[PDB]
Amino acid sequence: QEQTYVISAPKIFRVGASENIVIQVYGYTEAFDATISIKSYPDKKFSYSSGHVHLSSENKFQNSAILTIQPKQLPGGQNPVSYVYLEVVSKHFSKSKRMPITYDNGFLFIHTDKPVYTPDQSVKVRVYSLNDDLKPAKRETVLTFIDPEGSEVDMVEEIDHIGIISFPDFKIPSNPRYGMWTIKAKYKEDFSTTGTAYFEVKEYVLPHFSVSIEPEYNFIGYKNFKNFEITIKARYFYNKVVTEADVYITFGIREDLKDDQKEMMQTAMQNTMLINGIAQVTFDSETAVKELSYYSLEDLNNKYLYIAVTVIESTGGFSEEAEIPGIKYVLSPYKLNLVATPLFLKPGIPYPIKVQVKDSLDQLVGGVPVTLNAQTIDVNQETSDLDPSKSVTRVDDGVASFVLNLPSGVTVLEFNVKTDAPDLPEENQAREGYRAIAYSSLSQSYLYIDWTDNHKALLVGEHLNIIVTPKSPYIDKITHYNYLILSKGKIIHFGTREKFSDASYQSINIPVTQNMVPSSRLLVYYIVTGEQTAELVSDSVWLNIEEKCGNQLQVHLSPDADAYSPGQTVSLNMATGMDSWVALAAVDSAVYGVQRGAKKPLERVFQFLEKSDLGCGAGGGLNNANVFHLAGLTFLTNANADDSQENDEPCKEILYFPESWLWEVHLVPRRKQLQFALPDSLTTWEIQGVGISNTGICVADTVKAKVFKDVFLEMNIPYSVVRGEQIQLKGTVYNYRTSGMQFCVKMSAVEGICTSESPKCVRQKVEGSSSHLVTFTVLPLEIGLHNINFSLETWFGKEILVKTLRVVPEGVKRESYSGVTLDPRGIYGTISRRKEFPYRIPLDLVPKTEIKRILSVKGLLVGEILSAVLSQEGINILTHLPKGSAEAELMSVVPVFYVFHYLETGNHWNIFHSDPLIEKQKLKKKLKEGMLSIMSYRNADYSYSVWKGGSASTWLTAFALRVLGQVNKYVEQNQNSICNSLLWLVENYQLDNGSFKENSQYQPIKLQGTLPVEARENSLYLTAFTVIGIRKAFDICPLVKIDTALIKADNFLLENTLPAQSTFTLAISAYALSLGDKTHPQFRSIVSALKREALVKGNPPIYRFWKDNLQHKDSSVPNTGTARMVETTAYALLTSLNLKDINYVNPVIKWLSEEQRYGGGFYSTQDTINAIEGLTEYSLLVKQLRLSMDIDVSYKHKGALHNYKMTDKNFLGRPVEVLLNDDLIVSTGFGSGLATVHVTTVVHK
Amino acid sequence: DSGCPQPVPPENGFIRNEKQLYLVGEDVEISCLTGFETVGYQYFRCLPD
Ligand SMILES: *[C@@H]1O[C@H](CO)[C@@H](O[C@@H]2O[C@H](CO)[C@@H](O)[C@H](O)[C@H]2NC(C)=O)[C@H](O)[C@H]1NC(C)=O
Repeated sequence: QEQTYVISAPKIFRVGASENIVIQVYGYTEAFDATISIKSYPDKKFSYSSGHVHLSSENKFQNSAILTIQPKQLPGGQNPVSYVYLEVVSKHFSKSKRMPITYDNGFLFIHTDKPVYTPDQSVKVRVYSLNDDLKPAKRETVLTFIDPEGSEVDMVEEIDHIGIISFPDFKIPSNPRYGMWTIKAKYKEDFSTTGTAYFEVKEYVLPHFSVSIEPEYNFIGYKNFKNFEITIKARYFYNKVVTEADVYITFGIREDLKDDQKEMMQTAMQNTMLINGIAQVTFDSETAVKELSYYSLEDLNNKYLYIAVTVIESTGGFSEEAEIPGIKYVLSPYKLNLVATPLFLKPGIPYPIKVQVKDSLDQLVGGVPVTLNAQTIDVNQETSDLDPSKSVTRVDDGVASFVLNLPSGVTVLEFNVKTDAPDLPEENQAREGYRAIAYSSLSQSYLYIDWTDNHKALLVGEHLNIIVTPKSPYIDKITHYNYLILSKGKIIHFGTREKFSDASYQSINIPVTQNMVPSSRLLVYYIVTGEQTAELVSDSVWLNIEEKCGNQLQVHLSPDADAYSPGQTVSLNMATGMDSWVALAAVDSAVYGVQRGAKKPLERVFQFLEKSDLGCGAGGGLNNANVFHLAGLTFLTNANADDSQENDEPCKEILYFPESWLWEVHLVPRRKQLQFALPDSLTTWEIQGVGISNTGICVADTVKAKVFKDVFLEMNIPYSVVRGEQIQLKGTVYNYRTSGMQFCVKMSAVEGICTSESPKCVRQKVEGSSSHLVTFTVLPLEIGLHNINFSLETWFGKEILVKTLRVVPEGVKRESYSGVTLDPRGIYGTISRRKEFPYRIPLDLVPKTEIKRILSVKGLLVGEILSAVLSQEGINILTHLPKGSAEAELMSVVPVFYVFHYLETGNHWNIFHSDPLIEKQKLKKKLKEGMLSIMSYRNADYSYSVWKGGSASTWLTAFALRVLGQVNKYVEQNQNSICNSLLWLVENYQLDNGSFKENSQYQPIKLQGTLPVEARENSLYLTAFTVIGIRKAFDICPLVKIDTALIKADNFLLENTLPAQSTFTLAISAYALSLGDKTHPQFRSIVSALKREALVKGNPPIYRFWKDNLQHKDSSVPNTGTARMVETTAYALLTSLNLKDINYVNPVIKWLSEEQRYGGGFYSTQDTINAIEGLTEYSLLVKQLRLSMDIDVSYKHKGALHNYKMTDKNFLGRPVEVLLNDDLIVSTGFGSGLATVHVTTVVHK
Repeated sequence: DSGCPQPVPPENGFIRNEKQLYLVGEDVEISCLTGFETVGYQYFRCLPD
């Protein structure tokens, strides 16, 4: 087994990725070539890519092929290709392996300018767009906006030219649902990559200062259950301590970090003073619990503490509050888990272990002692216990570290790690047992690396140097080892490392190239041929590469200042090592303060980019195969190993006053300096920008810039004021001068507001370094937005500030909903392609308010579609079994008719080229011949008989009426004859309790007719069939007395189907009623019985059908039992199609397409005709539901409003606010499918 | 998937499109039995809870 090979490839091929596939062969000498290729699966017919690779001693017999699955060459369509063949071919071997492929190619980083918004705002949003390579993707992209109820609200799509996709600013709808909105971003057409982002809509106001609540621990244990200690601090958003606030503490019980409202406390309800930015608080939890509650002990308290805090600035009008939503009471305060720990042993080599001590609130505990018990087995269960080591955690990471110089014979380590904080008992000291296992080589042949498990990350462009040692019985064969370096899923480097004459192997002296800067991975391997048997030997390791960007875009305010004045002209210099695009944004730090529990837009961007790593853990594995799998690789080899045993499991091991501005995109040709004026808002502004280059994305260092002034005013105007109400409006002026001085603010307001002050004032002096409360009492007369200035005319001159009051109507905000399903084909019956909604006015409108109105159209999708079709046997059913006696002519032709109509569905002339096209004229001819034949059998009295002299048959006449009901779709039968036949059949045989009892016809021709359950009340069958025939005739011969006889027969058939009898009767009766009243209550009750009798395969039904009479017996050929089965199922199908219950019909159609009982039925005419009728009606209803509707909505008197091009793609137009006060008429073209549209009307009372 | 199970329709009403499961944000149009008319907003809508 000398001649061997490895081909190694990513565990999954990403669609359109450039994938680097590397081959090594062993024991060849003659220079030879191979091709590596990617081919369609399973057929291997289509080569997606191929690469010729020459292999020689010159190459040390190693090469790679670079191969890419171009997205358009995949067949696509309904079914994505799941799997693909990787192939190798050479003079010496060929093998192919089924790779999975995945379309998750690239990243979609949604950036919204802010984390939260109010109503009456617009969310400026853009997306950064990258391949699996960090290059700009340049892919057209769609944003999907989703409301807090999960309704899709808009799709907007943009062409990427840059890797930056500046979407249109999404105006918040004229009535938003409150809470967390969602945006989902997808590349169009051909990738699964799905970005997601959120924002909350709330009636917020910008907080004036941050309040920070700072518990010592997010838990309370034995130490703190007696008493806990908790700091509070506050700072104005210009980063200065809040000088004075009245602090009120509001403790509560808690039980759930997620959500609860457990009993709020009423004891130790401390009111206290914050000074110089800080208040210190303590809580004797034991005292408070024992005093207030029926709880009295921590044993009763595997639970949580709630606290809310509110603080009032002691000399001003701004007051702010915050909470801690839970501090965990638990006897075990910590939890423990391993980090970066392989669980795979390198025997004799030192085995380091790192273990993290974590809070019950998922946070790092910091400094804690730990001891590690260890037990080892080397060979033949020879068992030895090691001395228990002890350590302490790192004070920041909470990570304790250990190392064991395990025996060179060690085969497994089982070790128990327990927290060693002496103050906790062992039942409360977080403790865990683990097992670590040797590489389990077959030939005692191993590969180890000297990697010192470095806690510090590698520094870009340094020469890494890792020493590697194979050990084996056959080391003098090995001669070299190979290595692979993995970044994301991709083999970015490969090579080989020769044995020195020293019997020492070249180390991995390599630069950590810039493509490695996301934490990367290394795998090393060799094949040794052994005595005669080859073994693949391999090992792998994790390599953290310190997160340095490629661009390293450095951006700084060149006029560096501690704080700028409001409106200060500033020069912001952006410098880059190379030509780069940049996106810039500015957001007020107070907006991050708005969100109770904030987060930044692009935190953790790099760990998100690292999600593309297919491997997991620190490296190693139970085997060569497991080493490759956990490295995220796979391999083809003849060296007696394969990946296939191992599952694709999801491995989870742990390793002017704007609110925002500067929202801009620019080219930085290596350097550009942009000057602009800051806003008038005296706050710290968090300025951020993102460089985008071929090297990849780099989020710049965030710039925080303070806007500050020695003196200013701010006013606590709420988000909105109730109209027509006198209000108290509070503010405070802040003095940062060294000294006090006389200040006044002269307010000035529009006449839409009145105030008792009627503004020049006393001009109070604020003392230095202090704030003075200012309050005005005002009533707003008028709704909407109203301007009010304030001039802080103070020292030697004026000052200016401007604000807009928002005024909301009194009483209640109220709403109504109305809507319809538009139905231009009457799929539900009533054609409903037009509707109108009046300008309705409520009985108690708040007199000056105006009704807001919002229309909301919604598409309705077809869902699943089934390609149930006839074979080329349709041609045999045209030429079908010889016309002649027994009315073998009727048996031949009536299928010709039904085939006619099936083909008339249309597909089977446009597309049928796969098969021989049925000649239109030939089909027509055969149709005509059958029409003449069927006429020939008509009775003179417009009855029918098979025998010329036979009796009238009401049954066969109804069958005639059905068929002749079908024919009219292309060739009408002379309706006079039909009407005469109907009159004969009803007038002769309409009994008044049941109807159409069959005349003394000698027999039913068993293949032409069928066997109903004649043992009981065959009048039920006869009534059903006659009804159905009449239904098919009536549209061509509408007659009032025929209508009446229909009513009678339907009534009898219903009332006599209340007992279930046999399910064939129930199904055919249900179908008859489905032709009648689709919606009668007892009709529906029969349907609910039938749907109970339906057998199903699979919990979600894959197939649904009905059996009776022990038809569960096997039958190799169609028979009368299968005839009954197929008939009753076809009637249930037709009933369900009358219900248009496609989600119910689909598994019935799939069942019917099986042709279980192959040939079907008895192969009777009846079963065949009902089956084809059902298939045609299904394909019809399917193409009816295909949505296409240009719904144009307009006012009655006023103009058009909107014109939704409702399509399977554009299936959901955005909500439109109905501005104008008029009746609304909604309309559509004939179009196709179904849709529904709703207007909501919003009003005040 | 924690969607919505089928709601019981009001008296004399029925579901146009009876299913085992309805999607989040999906609305189900009720309709009234043969003798009856719908009055009010004939759509229920599946909430995320
Ligand atoms: C608030 O201050 C602004 C700024 O001065 C006022 O707007 C100015 O109004 C005068 C006329 O009175 C115009 O000539 C200026 O051009 C306006 N300034 C602009 C447009 O920037 C506004 O009227 C004041 N509102 C009050 C006092 O209620």
